[PDB]
Amino acid sequence: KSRMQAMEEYIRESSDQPDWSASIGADIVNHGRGGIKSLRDTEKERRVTSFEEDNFTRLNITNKAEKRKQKQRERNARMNVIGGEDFGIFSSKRKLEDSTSRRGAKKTRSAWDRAQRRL
Amino acid sequence: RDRKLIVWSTESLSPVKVIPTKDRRGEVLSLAFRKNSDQLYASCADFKIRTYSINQFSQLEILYGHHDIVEDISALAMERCVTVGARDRTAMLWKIPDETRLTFRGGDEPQKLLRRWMLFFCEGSIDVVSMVDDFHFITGSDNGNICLWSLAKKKPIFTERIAHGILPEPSFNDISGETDEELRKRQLQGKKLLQPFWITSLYAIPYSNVFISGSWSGSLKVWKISDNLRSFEL
Amino acid sequence: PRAPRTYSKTYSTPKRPYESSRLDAELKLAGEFGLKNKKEIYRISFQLSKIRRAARDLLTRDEKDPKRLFEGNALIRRLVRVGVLSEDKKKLDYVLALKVEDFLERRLQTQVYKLGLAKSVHHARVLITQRHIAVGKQIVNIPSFMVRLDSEKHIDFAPTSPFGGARPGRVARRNAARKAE
Amino acid sequence: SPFGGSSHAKGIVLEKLGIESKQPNSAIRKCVRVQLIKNGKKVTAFVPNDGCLNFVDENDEVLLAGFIPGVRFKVVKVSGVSLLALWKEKKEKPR
Amino acid sequence: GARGGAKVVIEPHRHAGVYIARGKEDLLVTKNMAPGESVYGEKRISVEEPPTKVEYRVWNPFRSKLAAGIMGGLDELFIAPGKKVLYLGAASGTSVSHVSDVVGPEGVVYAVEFSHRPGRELISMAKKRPNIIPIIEDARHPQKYRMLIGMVDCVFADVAQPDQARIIALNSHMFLKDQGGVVISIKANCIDSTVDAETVFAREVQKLREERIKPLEQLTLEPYERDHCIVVGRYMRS
Amino acid sequence: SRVKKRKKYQKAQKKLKSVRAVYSGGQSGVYEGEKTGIKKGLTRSVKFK
Amino acid sequence: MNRKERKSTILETLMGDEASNKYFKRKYNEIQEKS
Amino acid sequence: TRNIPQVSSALFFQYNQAIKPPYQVLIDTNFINFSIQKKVDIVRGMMDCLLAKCNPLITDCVMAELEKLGPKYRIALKLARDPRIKRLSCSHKGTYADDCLVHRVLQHKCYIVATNDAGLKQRIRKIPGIPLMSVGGHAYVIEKLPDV
Amino acid sequence: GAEKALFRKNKGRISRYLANKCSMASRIDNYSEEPSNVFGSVLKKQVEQRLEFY
Amino acid sequence: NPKAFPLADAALTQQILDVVQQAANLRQLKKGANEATKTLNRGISEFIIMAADCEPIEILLHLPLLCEDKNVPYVFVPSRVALGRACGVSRPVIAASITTNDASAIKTQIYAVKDKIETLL
Amino acid sequence: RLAKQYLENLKSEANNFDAGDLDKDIIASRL
RNA sequence: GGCCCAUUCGGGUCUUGUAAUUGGAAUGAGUACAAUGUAAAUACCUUAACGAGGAACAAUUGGAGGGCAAGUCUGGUGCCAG
Repeated sequence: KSRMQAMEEYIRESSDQPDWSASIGADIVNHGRGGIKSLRDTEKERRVTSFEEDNFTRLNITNKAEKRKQKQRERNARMNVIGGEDFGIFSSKRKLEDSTSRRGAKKTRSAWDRAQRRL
Repeated sequence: RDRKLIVWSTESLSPVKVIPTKDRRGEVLSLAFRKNSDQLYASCADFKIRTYSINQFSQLEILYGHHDIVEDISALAMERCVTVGARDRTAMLWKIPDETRLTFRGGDEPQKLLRRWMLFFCEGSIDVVSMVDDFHFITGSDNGNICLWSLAKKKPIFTERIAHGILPEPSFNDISGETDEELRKRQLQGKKLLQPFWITSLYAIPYSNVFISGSWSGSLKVWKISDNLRSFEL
Repeated sequence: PRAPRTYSKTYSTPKRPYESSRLDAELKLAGEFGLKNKKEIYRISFQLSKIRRAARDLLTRDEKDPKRLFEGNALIRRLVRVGVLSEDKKKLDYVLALKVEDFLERRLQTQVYKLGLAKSVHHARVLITQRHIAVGKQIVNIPSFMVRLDSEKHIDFAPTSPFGGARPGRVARRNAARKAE
Repeated sequence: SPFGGSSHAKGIVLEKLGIESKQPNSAIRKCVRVQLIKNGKKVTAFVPNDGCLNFVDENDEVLLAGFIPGVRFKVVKVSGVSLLALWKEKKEKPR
Repeated sequence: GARGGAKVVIEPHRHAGVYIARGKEDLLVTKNMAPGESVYGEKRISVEEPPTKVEYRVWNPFRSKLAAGIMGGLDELFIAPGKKVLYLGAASGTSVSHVSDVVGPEGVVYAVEFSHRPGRELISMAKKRPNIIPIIEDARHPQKYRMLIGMVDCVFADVAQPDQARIIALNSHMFLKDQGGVVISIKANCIDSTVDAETVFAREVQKLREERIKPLEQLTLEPYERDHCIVVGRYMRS
Repeated sequence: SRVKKRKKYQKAQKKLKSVRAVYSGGQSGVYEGEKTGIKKGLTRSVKFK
Repeated sequence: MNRKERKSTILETLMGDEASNKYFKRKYNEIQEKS
Repeated sequence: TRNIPQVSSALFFQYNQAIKPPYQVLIDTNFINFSIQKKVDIVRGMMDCLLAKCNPLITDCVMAELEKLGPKYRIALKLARDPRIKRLSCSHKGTYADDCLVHRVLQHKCYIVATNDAGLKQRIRKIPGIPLMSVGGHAYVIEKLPDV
Repeated sequence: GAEKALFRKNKGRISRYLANKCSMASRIDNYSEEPSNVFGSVLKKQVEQRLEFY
Repeated sequence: NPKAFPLADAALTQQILDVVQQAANLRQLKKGANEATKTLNRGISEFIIMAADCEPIEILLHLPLLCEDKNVPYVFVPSRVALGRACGVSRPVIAASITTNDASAIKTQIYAVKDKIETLL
Repeated sequence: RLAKQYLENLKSEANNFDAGDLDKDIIASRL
């Protein structure tokens, strides 16, 4: 909930550590009818494969749960993702400042608290 | 460049199998056997790496992500091969089972190098690569720069510029046909024409602290990496 | 039952479909880029209008707003990666300077025509929809595919295609068999 | 509204008034008097054509729609079948 | 088309010093001050007139933008017989010899060039034409070669630089006559490739208005050239 | 629909070649002159007013 | 063209072109027939 | 000598393929006045209407005409003098700005016109490939611009 | 020079080969302020060597 | 002063050599002084790239005459061997030409280098 | 500065032994 | 000969038209041998053979104009008009 996508975009440039990119042809959803997977789709998918490998069996998707996880996840795509890069976060309104803001109790409140941080 | 991979018997050099690359632009450019394994990795000019099992006499998988001809490939006991794409200027590692990719790019510019100094040649292409370690590798560029790499950092940890020196300046008797010597000397343009030797060869003994570089300067240079694996010396 | 689902339209009809200038514009655009109907342009115009609406929102915000630098640099990175926005013009006013024919130029059909694999945009379209064009190791048959720079580099004929090294099509081997017979 | 809030209206065909008119495909040929089933108010309607006048006969159900002045209505179906469909011989009128 | 043995039908053009050669093809043609030779390999007509052998040279609109302007139908040209002409951007005699052919022996063409490497051919061409004077100098600094130029009825600008309006301005103030001629060739790519072809031409017409040229007409050089036009003006110092 | 728009577009290009001159690769080979003829008094100039 | 094809007038060269003559021959026949 | 002006190379039939962002708009005197009536400030009104950076441009005739209006229309004169408004020089005798503008749009197909005068909208409409800007309702409106 | 045989199947190969060299030595003369014959001499021996091969 | 002028610096040489390889793959590259010469004659070239280390440099100064007479921008690179490697060809290359094609897939990056060449001149 | 300020917040929002690692270890010994 | 502008008269522009003949390639819907999939089975994915000139392997809807008879009607100042 605190995570908002583009801050990690800056981190990736500012991390100075590589990002484990995948192959160009491996990323089409289905023959071009579904665009390239967004970066998020490649993490949530690998959670499944990493989650499948240990349990030694697949996960079937319930007929009900199928009706809020497949389409909209790929209707956001055709509405948002163009060439596999998400554009939905841009139109959406979020309080970006609060997620970054030092709202934790360890925050500057008096002159001494900020004076400590200089030390 | 015959777009074939012929396997020969060691004892008699007799052909037992021929494996075409099945690509018009698939000229094989570098081959690297997985250490203590039957796996073979073939880097071709078709911008792809093909993976084979020699005991199997069959092709396994094709790897994609280079942006130019793949000149060199190196492998160690692990399946983590490293490759260089020349003009794309990207050093690159694979996991064959996961199929994912690391991208390493040099990112040095003479303008800043001269400023922090206050002849440096821009890198043109990465032609050679050798794996010192499963977690470290070295590359050689066509600006005479040999760079040390780690999987932790995309950029080089350490670079040694103009390793093999600068190419001899062209003779003034061949630079121009003008009789007056001073006229010919101006055609030398001082030192802006001078270019560095290229790293034609670069080999590192596996899991060791030394590696060898090669060029047409006329000498083989042996380098030693530091114990911390953060730098090397001649 | 269980929660229903959100879905959205990728295009919107223009304010007035009937300006002669407008019609001549779709005529030029479909002719140059071989578009099937006006729904593709309506889609691209909708998407570009959304990007511009975001960009003007950011131009409105004062420089050094966290929101502004955030949202705009993210826009610039995405528009660069799709290849529309060149490396030297990474600033939001030039995001405000795009034009739809850039997005049509990024359509896989256009590269299949442009790189020389096809002699025409329509030839490119029939090759793509017929599974003769591969983006690296993967066969793609959608002309509306948006090609990235790294994906632009790797356009080729597919291994299974008769033009990529597979066996001659049904017509060729059929005629060869009849000639032999 | 012509139909008192409805988009279409039923009626019963009483007489084809211009059937005796001389000039072919005439406007007077073209008029048929229809009695609305709702209220018993007799009115007149336009057909698609003298060929399509030929499908319609007396005492058959006809669907009316908004359109010689004085006539504001157009027959669109007869006995639950589209006149245009009959005119294209794509359907047969049920008796 | 114009094959060696055929005959053609040479008549004057609307503009003085310009001729048209009729036939199966129509050629924009003008006479030769140095008969018997071609300057850039151009083709030449011979006419027998009482008998003396007068010669003419063909104008190629594609090579010469001025010739393209004629084909485009420029209304009025200040370049004419007996008028001084100061032509900027003299790469070679491809067009200067043609501009010379209009003015005649009575007039002169003041050819200006910057780079040395074309100048050698321009000097050599100037020898065959006793009225052509090469001033190989940077047109951005007219004062360097004010030594060389007597006054001019019309200034023609072939210079392809972003700051050409300034070069044309400084030359025009020094050397052009009041009510004098100005002709400029514009390539929007050279000035500003970022913006469309047209808007550059709007901007170029503006500068001429601030440094006191009343511009008269513009002509796009299609099909002979892309992204080009020839703007012609009158220098109203008043 | 695709082929119809294709024929319409090539149709539309031609009517533009009729109304106005367009660039078609420029000079190709030796210069053969004005094929349609040169007209003495017709000026296509745009006059600044 | 060769010296033999080079002539004194524009006109008589047009005769040496066989393609022009056949084109002229066929139309005159059509024009007379309609006349 | 007879003169037949060329049709601009920037015009595909009736579609103008040259006018692209950023746009240039010519402002008529009425447009500043009607802009003030609707409380629609000048530059954003094109920004939100056209979704592009716009370079407003005023002629000497328009500058002259705003001045002769009188004290009743001071703020209209001032607003024409905002720095983002560039000025267009004129080399013709008359101060009639309507005839000045039609020539320029006839002359050159890179401008949008901003006006609400009745005599002007009909005349410019006849000129092909010319977008027209007007102020109506609560914000500006663009009629003949395919990119919108 | 093909109308007066200045440079004159194998015979044609020498002519084109010599023509390329002639197109060369023309340059060294034209664009050098004081052209020398050093490059002309080494240029001619290259033509000479080609002669015995064919 | 030198006949070899202007000479692109290290950086600008890199983007130019990026043009030549990518043009070479697209069949938009005519390489060599001789076939560079015709492309100027036909007026089908964006720009002509030459090598400043040629032995002698003299053998390529006919090309700039044609370019500047034809208003074609041009540049010299320090190395011919590097230029030839960029041409996709197993030998050194002293001159190369990129041909005019608005229907090319690499229009933008050529016109990108075009602008820098014009600034250099 | 703001990028870091986000990083400590996630650290705040987000004897030393992991149950899963102990489960992986027996799987590895099982391996 | 084709096209464009124009109430008016006319003006502007050039590679075009076929309601002509002809060649070799590509492949989808269909006809479908298999395996896989699964409690079993359907479906999905993968995959042998066959599969186009009227490619008759024959998508529609709406609108604007015509023109034709030893044809029919109505009104007229003939051969006209509706």
